[PDB]
Amino acid sequence: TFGAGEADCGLRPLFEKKQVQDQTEKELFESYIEGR
Amino acid sequence: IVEGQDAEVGLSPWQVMLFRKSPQELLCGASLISDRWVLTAAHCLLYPPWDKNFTVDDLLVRIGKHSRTRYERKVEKISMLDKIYIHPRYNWKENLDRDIALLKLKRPIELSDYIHPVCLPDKQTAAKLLHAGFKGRVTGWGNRRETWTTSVAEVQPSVLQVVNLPLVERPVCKASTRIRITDNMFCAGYKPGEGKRGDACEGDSGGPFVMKSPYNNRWYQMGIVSWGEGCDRDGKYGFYTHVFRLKKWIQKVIDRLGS
Ligand SMILES: N=C(N)c1ccc(C[C@@H](NC(=O)CNS(=O)(=O)c2ccc3ccccc3c2)C(=O)N2CCCCC2)cc1
Repeated sequence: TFGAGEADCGLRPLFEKKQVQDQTEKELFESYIEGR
Repeated sequence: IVEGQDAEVGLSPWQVMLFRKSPQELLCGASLISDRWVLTAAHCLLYPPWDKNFTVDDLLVRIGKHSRTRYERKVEKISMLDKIYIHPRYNWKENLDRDIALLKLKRPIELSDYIHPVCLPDKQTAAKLLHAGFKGRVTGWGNRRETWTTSVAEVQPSVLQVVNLPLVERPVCKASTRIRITDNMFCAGYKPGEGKRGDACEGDSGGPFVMKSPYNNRWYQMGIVSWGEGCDRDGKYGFYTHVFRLKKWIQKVIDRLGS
C-alpha cells in the first residue's frame, strides 16, 4: 500500500493487471488497425 | 447510454457519479483522474438558463459504483468536494465551448480494486489515437433513450452502461448541427448506413470518453460528454470536450493552487 499523486494509471486492476481482457475491448483494437 | 451493454464489474474504475445531496438525485458522471481530482463537464455545475448554479455544498461524489440504485458497502467511497473549478471561457450562452470543470475533493480517496485513475492524454497519444473511425468508449448510468421529462422516467439503467462509438471527422461533425462547433470539441457515433447504433444521453454528461492505447496497454481520457440534440438521432452526432486541447489548462490549475 502506498500513497502519492497521480502515478501509474489507466491499467484497470481486475483486467490489465490480471492480464484479462473485457468483452467489448476487441472492437476498439479492430477499428485501430482498420485505420492508421 | 442508448444501445449500451451491461458493463463488467470494475470495468471503468475512474467512474465517479455526482449526486446532489438533499434531495438525493444523480446529476452527472465524472472521472477519477487522481486520488483527489475528479474531472466533469462544466454544465453539470453551471447553466444559468435552467437556473443551475451548483455550490460546493450542493454536491457529493460517489466513487466505485456499478448498480445505480444500491448503496454497496464493500466497494463504495462517498466523498464531498472542497472546490469546484470551471473554466473562465466556458461559453454557455452560445455553444458550450470549453465545457470542462474540475473538482477537488475534501479528502483524498484510498484506491481499491474498483477505484483507480484514468490517464490524461499526451502529445503522442492524442496525435496517435484521435483519428476518424477509431472507436472509443463512453460509460455512465443515464437514460437508455430519449425521454419526455417525467420524474420517474422508467428508462434508468440498473447497472452502469458501456458503449463503443467511432470518432467522426470534423466536416461531418460541423455539417450535422446549426450550432457553431469549435476546436476544443470533437464528435462520435455512427453514420447512417453503418449497421450499428449508440449514444450517450442525459446523466451521462461529465463522463469519460476513453480510448485504450496498444503501446503500453493503458486507458486515456480523450473526451468528456458535453452535448447533443436528443439521444441517438439519425444524422446527429454526440459531442465531447476535447480534453487535450484543454490539457494545457488541465495541468495549470492543479499546479497553481497546489498546496
Ligand atoms: N450525446 C448526447 N446525445 C447527449 C449529450 C449530452 C446530453 C445532456 C445535455 N443536453 C443537451 O445537450 C440537450 N441538447 S440541446 O437541447 O440540443 C442543447 C441545449 C443547450 C445548448 C447550449 C449550448 C450548446 C449546445 C446546446 C445543446 C445537457 O444536460 N446539457 C446542459 C444544458 C446545456 C446543454 C447540455 C444529452 C444528450
